[PDB]
Amino acid sequence: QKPAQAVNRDVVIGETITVGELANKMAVKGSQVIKAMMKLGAMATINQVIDQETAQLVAEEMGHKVILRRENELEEAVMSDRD
RNA sequence: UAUGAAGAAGGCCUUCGGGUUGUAAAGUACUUUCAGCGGGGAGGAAGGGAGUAAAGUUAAUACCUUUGCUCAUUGACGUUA
Ligand SMILES: [K+]
Ligand SMILES: [Mg+2]
Ligand SMILES: [Mg+2]
Ligand SMILES: [Mg+2]
Ligand SMILES: [Mg+2]
Repeated sequence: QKPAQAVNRDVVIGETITVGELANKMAVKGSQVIKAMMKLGAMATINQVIDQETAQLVAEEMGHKVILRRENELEEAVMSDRD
């Protein structure tokens, strides 16, 4: 019952994230390969911090399921209910 | 909820041989309490009103009183329980 499925788990991302937490938040197989993935795509470092849109771009590169959460939703829900 | 050892990745500790997070997760079967969407549906209502009957009262079959029977009705809660 063990297929060869690659990492495809759902991952929630915040507004501003960094490499150190991103290492285990996605749990990708290439522990350093994940680190090189950013350093290759654009100028980036060990401690570099990316944004939620850039984080969505990253998750697209990894291909795992992506979830975007931002704090402004509270205003959006109120706006939606308006008649 | 039951099953679930590739005792998986990733983390951490490592006497780098391993241990642990751990049946935990993933996968495979089973169920829908509550919320959500529709349908149905108690109890809180006792009464009061209109006729009609008989008893009681009187000059009086009237009017009034006591007891029936019959008819239509009384809920903010409330889209109730
Ligand atoms: K391990
Ligand atoms: Mg319900
Ligand atoms: Mg009753
Ligand atoms: Mg009732
Ligand atoms: Mg009498």
